[PDB]
Amino acid sequence: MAVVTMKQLLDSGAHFGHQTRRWNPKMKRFIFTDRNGIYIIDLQQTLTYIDKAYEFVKETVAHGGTVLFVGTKKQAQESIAEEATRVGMPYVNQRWLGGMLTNFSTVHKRLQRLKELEAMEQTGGFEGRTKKEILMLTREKNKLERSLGGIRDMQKVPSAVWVVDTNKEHIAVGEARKLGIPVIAILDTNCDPDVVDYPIPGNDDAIRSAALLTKVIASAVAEGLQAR
RNA sequence: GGCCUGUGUGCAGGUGGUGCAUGGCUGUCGUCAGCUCGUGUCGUGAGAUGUUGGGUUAAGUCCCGCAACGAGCGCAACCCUUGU
Repeated sequence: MAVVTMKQLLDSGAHFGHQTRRWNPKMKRFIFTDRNGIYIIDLQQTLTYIDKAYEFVKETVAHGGTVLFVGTKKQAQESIAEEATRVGMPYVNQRWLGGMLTNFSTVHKRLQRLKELEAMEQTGGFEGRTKKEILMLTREKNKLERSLGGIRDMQKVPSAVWVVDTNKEHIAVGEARKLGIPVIAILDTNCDPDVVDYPIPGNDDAIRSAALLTKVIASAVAEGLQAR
């Protein structure tokens, strides 16, 4: 099953990898040809793995599951956040707090405090406290809001995790593999293929490629959720 | 029965000993800013992380970074006096 054409991936800059000094040697089965110090990824393998990943995510969300959108690099932050908000899944955009999946019982209390803070703001009580403590509450609210945005709606813990640039986000993929959750990720030439259960070859550093692939998986989630 | 006088019987009474058996109270490092815990992670383990780095402060005071996220006893505040 395919959604985006080989030519769309070609002019989207999806086959451009990193240099020949940083490649993970396990990606010799993805890398297709070397041209001018850039490793070029195999598009046929890309679409075979895209078929596999699409089937997996569709099955998961059609059974009633959640897909975590994880992105920290500036190229993927805005795109991932926008598409996750538009479809209705939890997302991570700014920074991954260590121990959010494997330690949810603790970080969920921070979400409870976010509920409490927003609820006490909605009551409108401002001048009933110290005018310094109110400011401290406001920056505390800003911190929690900028830290936890999709996990705010997430609650009942994820079913699969979709991550961009595994190499940057090693903490998330490690926690997911520790919990036994399958990992869906985009892989550049410097990302280990063995630590991703459902890999999609791709370029992580380009905003065009990031947006295209992550919106592909968002569309998959949308169709599967509609299939519920 | 209240009451003491007696003879005894228990017994009282010990500023007698051990602060190297103790409780309680107090000095001291020092009113110095530090000391820890929960869950998570790393290590076979003792343990480490957090509490490290940059900046700032009277201060582990606070901000920004970070496999950590929080919390407690401390700092500050609430109390009295003095200045309008």
